[PDB]
Amino acid sequence: LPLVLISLIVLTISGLMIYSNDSILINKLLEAFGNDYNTIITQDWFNIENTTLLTTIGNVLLTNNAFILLVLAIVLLLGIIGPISITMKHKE
Amino acid sequence: IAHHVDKGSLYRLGPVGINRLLNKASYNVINLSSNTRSSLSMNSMLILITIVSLLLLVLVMNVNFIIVIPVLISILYILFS
Amino acid sequence: TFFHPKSREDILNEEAKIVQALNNQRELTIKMHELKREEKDYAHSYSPLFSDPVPQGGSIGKAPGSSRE
Amino acid sequence: SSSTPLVKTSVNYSYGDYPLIDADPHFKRVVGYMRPSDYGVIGLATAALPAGICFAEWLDPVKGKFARPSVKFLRVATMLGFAVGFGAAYARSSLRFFGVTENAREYKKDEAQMAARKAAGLEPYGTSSLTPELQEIAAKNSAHSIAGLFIFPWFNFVNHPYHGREQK
Amino acid sequence: DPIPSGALGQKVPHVDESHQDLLFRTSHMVEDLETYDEDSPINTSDANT
Amino acid sequence: ALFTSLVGASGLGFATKFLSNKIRLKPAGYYPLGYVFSGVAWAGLGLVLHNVHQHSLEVLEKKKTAL
Amino acid sequence: MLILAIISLITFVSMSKLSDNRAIIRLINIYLILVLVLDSFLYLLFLNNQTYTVMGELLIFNSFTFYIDMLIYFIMIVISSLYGYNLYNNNLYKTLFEPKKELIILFLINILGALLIVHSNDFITLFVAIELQSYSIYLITAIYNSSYKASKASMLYFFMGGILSILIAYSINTYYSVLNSYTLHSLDSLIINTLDLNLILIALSLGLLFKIGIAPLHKWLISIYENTPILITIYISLIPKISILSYLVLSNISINSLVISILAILTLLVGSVGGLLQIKIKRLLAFSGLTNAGYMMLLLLLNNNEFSYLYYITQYSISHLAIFMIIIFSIYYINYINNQYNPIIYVNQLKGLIHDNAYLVLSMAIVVFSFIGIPPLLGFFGKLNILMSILNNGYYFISIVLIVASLISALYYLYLLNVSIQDKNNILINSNETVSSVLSYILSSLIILITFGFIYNSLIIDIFNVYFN
Amino acid sequence: MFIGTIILVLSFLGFVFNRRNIILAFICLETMLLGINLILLRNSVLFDDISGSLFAIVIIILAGVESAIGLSLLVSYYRLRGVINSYGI
Amino acid sequence: FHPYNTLGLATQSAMVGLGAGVVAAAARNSLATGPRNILTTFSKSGGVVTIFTGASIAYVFTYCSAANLRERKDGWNHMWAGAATGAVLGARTKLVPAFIGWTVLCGAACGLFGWTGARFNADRKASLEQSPKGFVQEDAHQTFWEVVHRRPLSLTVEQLGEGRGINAVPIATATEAPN
Ligand SMILES: CCCCCCCCCCCCCCCCCC(=O)OC[C@H](COP(=O)(O)OCCN)OC(=O)CCCCCCCCCCCCCCCCC
Ligand SMILES: CCCCCCCCCCCCCCCCCC(=O)OC[C@H](COP(=O)(O)OCCN)OC(=O)CCCCCCCCCCCCCCCCC
Ligand SMILES: CCCCCCCCCCCCCCCCCC(=O)OC[C@H](COP(=O)(O)OCCN)OC(=O)CCCCCCCCCCCCCCCCC
Ligand SMILES: CCCCCCCCCCCC(=O)OC[C@H](COP(=O)(O)OCC[N+](C)(C)C)OC(=O)CCCCCCCCCCC
Ligand SMILES: CCCCCCCCCCCCO[C@H]1O[C@H](CO)[C@@H](O[C@H]2O[C@@H](CO)[C@H](O)[C@H](O)[C@@H]2O)[C@H](O)[C@H]1O
Repeated sequence: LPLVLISLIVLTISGLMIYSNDSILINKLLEAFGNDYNTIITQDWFNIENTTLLTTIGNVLLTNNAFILLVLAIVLLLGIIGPISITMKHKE
Repeated sequence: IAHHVDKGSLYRLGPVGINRLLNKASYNVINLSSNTRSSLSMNSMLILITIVSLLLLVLVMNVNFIIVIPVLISILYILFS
Repeated sequence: TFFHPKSREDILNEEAKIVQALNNQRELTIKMHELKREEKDYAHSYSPLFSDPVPQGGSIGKAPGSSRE
Repeated sequence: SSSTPLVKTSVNYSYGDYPLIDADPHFKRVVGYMRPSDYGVIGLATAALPAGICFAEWLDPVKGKFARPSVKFLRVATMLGFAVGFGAAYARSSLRFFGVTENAREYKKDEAQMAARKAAGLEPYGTSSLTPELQEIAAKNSAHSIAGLFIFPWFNFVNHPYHGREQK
Repeated sequence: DPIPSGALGQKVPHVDESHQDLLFRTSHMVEDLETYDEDSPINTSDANT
Repeated sequence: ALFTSLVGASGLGFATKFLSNKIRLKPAGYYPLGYVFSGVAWAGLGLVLHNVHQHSLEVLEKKKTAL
Repeated sequence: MLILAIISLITFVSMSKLSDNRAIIRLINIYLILVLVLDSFLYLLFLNNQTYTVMGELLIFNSFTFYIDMLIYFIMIVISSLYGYNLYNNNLYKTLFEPKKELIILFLINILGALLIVHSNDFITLFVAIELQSYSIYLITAIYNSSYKASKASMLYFFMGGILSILIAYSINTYYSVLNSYTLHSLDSLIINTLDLNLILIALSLGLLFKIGIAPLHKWLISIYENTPILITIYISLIPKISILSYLVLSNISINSLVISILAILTLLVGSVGGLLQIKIKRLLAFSGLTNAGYMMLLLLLNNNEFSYLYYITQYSISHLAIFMIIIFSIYYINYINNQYNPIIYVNQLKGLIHDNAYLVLSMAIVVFSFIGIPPLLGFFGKLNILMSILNNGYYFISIVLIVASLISALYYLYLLNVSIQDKNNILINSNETVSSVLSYILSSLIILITFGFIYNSLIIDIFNVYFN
Repeated sequence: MFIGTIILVLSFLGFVFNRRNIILAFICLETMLLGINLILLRNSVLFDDISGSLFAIVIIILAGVESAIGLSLLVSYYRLRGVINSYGI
Repeated sequence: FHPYNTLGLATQSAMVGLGAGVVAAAARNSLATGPRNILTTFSKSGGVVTIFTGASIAYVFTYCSAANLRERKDGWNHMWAGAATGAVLGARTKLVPAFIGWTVLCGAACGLFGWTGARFNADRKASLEQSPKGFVQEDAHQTFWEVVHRRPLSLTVEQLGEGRGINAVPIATATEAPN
């Protein structure tokens, strides 16, 4: 309990202070607690297509970041091949 | 001279004293991950201690650095005594 | 008579040649320590071909008014 | 369909002591410009791998006695050795293009190829099926990928216009 | 003469088949100076058979 | 010099073969052809470093010449 | 070349029985040698430190990364010969050192994950590659599932490596939350000074460094290297450390950190002190790897650290292979076999090895004095360069701690040599069996390099002053 | 930014202070990854960027493969021992 | 120099050292072997609380005090503070010689730590890399890292002193004949 409590308080306050760029410590947390103001949403007319998040993900993942896709294929090959080697005893 | 110095304090500030000093410090370093009953929760608690200690140590040494020094002397004692 | 040493002059010239080469290595070493840790160009550091760092973004809804300098 | 660059590049960057031809040469030009030195290196690796395992089996056999390796390993040996040899030759040619090695014959062949294409009206480096933005993405993915030959193979196949030469 | 000593002159246990017995399990020496195998062919003889 | 480098690299190669024979608890003259193979192989390695260094010295000399 | 290897091996191994595993390892060994011979000319592209970005801006290729690639291959052609060339053609050494089917595939996949890390230019490639290197090495520990200790080892390494992958991803997402970027090239003197990113980047360094055994989380990795088989310990102990340290050296993240200074000091003290009472070999060599990780951590704080790192990582890898190889050769001359996986455990089993094979002990002495930093062995010229860099940049207390750590580590390094040159009753006088040729020549070649590679130091300096400047 | 940090912290604490079994450890790992993805997707919305969602989908893939490998490793442990006791790894 | 505030720093240092004792107490209660609870933290702990507090009090009190008595900022202060800390830690073992030894050797280590600058980090501008080096050009004052072919004689006589062979003017020219 003492260590749980100390760890809770410190880890929470640090995980909240970390996201800000102010130099004074206490203000880094008081900035995280500043969730006070509303975000305006304006409407423009420049988007012409019906692109959604999944289409964008496909476009960048298969064009701009192809290498990560062609490495995730090998991660999945590990997901196939390691569990077999571990479970399946190739005695023959 | 020959006994109390050449074979006394000058072996203590040297082979004999360093040997005893390292005997203890090594036996306290390794008797740290004490229980082999579960190596997982222990090393897990060691993560939590280290992360917390570094967050708090950096906090102290931001505000003043001549205060964290004894914290580190004592930590070395706790780890090596 | 069997004493046939190298003269004073040739000895001094040889030692001078050695010291000269050592000083040459000294200057080369300083000059390289300076050539490194000198700021390079973007092309030598990141990309010889697309040397324009400026990031052009997406194109599916390119809004006139989004470019800036 | 316009084949006009979207993004600036360098003009005649010097990767070496000798002039430049292309910075992202197409697979065709790299294979058609190969010297016989490259095909000999192909056959050197093609013969040196299976010979390497025979040499090794002579040195420390797999059982107590020497026996020549089975044709199964020799076939797989020859395939991988051709792959190693082609990767080396694709690299040696690519570096003749970048300006890292001697590239006199390749300079003249490109000057002849390009003038003939301008005479015929063709776009230098060719015409593509793709939109220009994918052309730029392809050149960005594929440029100088031969430096990663130890890890992965990657190859240009797109006929983009972002080769590292002056506009004409 | 031969009694096994260490890097620091400390006493060391000489390891044999003697102390892979069932008497020297269920002790709490650290992972460094335990000497119980758990994978010896004296303990793992009848192993998933 | 080249020739001095090659003899030295061959000398390391004979030391590898000799040390390998001794680690096998054999006589030093077990398989003499291994001395020749180790010689040429390490000689090629020293030769490669010889040509690499020559190319690099030429480069810095070329930097000074274009100055 | 790695990929076509990994792709071809999957098919070729599925088509192949358990009895071809040694020949398949031999094949990929020779193939890697042909790569390293025939494609090595690509170092010319990195003249005058010309640096290239590839696959967009995901990868980065400079002389540093290329040399690390050659080193990882040189390691992987020596680590494969240990599985594919039997030492002695005896039934005992068949049972002791027999490769499994999927092992070689996992090795190459770990090579790939190692190289994607060092070559990474964006955090996304780093996270994908460290997961690849991590998952492959969970399985490598676990592949020998007929042992209890390895099963325990892989399980712990999975959990305590997962926790650190969480820490790394938490740090990356914080950097992105702050700056809207996954690329460190988007930093510079302005952005470093202007923004409080010290916490956000040390968390990256620590989440990467606790995966290599940095103190005070050294114990779990030491329990793993001890509990796993020796021919796996020789791979897991090295390659992950090279990859992550090289990524942290290439990216000049922690220029003058106080936290890193503290932890690196603690590693040198722990790895030097806690390894004195150890009676087991692998724990001794693991604490050695830790103190060397301390020395190499000390050049994360420098901003000009390539030569000192490259020279030390190379001699460390060489000495690390050679010493584990000496321990492997000595199994023939001992009296008691402790396990099917760890035939040799206790240092007092090498007693009298001089009276059996003396030139094996000569190699052990050369390698030990190389670890300690005795000239003219390569270890001197490596620890010298570190001292030059830290004293040139302003770390003085750490240099004294470095000296002190070298002295303290001489004791656990010399324990091996002291017991080895001791005397023994029931010596060896003859043996009609003979150790393999290749493994002897490999060990010899590593010994001769540790001994005589001081001859080429000027030549290496010239090549470095061109291709790295 | 809140919910993700909270799940992450509580799951790290329940990973560290679990004296009971192991499935809690697996679960706490998965929940930590979840909280990360929520942090990142919140930031990706607020910035109207895509790199966050890319890293998120990549995390999902990698976490699923992580659980696959972990649950083969557990099966190996169980092969040899027959019981996964409360305080064994 | 600017004087130190002894009691302000000592009170901060004591609260810090008490907090570190609380953290180490809880961490030991969790990491320990036998049946325990929330009571054992301050009962069964091996003096972690008094260790940390006495050390931080004695160190900072002695450093600020001797910095104010010597009226300087230097390494001798950190030596005295490590001497006090060694006394405190060595008082736990109820022996005179180990108390004296803990004092002297903790003092020498902290005194070295103050000699090198009282930091595990680096200044990064007083270092050789970021500072003038090499040969000074023209008669300019010789800095620390700078090298000089020929040194002034007045600077030598001041830094060293006169006598023992070393003088304001050479010996021959001093005893030259005015001719
Ligand atoms: C920012 C400031 C930081 C600067 C550093 C400050 C240093 C603080 C050091 C405290 C950290 C804890 C380390 C203390 C040593 C651990 C063991 C110990 O407590 O020493 C006692 C030891 C006992 O000897 P004995 O009485 O015979 O045995 C019975 C003990 N119950 O004693 C002896 O064996 C006899 C001692 C004789 C004197 C030997 C002197 C040797 C001096 C050179 C030491 C070099 C090695 C350094 C080791 C580092 C270990 C951390
Ligand atoms: C991965 C598992 C999942 C769980 C994750 C849990 C959340 C993770 C939390 C954050 C990430 C962990 C960080 C690990 C510790 C290391 C942090 C670190 O080293 O950063 C230090 C850095 C300064 O260090 P440096 O750059 O080296 O030197 C220059 C100094 N000007 O930068 C700094 O200066 C640090 C900033 C100082 C402020 C620290 C914040 C502490 C606030 C806590 C206050 C607690 C209140 C008092 C006590 C409460 C108890 C009652
Ligand atoms: C709550 C209110 C907060 C108030 C605000 C101010 C708070 C400041 C708090 C400062 C930090 C205090 C942290 C205390 C250290 C953690 C406690 C601990 O016990 O560490 C050791 C730990 C368990 O060890 P234990 O169970 O006691 O068994 C001992 C037998 N050896 O086992 C471990 O492995 C964990 C070790 C953690 C170490 C952290 C990193 C320390 C770095 C070492 C410094 C070295 C530098 C000096 C080197 C000088 C060289 C001579
Ligand atoms: C490279 C394989 C490493 C595998 C391990 C074998 C050691 C080979 C060292 C050659 C390095 C080189 O020659 O290069 C020098 C490099 C930079 O040169 P480079 O850009 O990499 O070009 C090299 C092009 N090669 C690959 C075609 C030759 O400087 C360094 O900082 C390297 C520091 C290494 C110190 C270790 C010395 C070991 C003694 C070697 C005696 C032959
Ligand atoms: C046992 C031998 C090896 C031990 C390791 C330590 C060796 C390295 C030498 C440490 C040098 C420390 O030197 C450090 O302090 C000197 C003053 O003395 C400073 O030197 C500077 O001091 C200032 C005064 O404050 C003056 O203007 C002086 O002219 C100079 O510019 C430098 O900022 C720094 O170089």
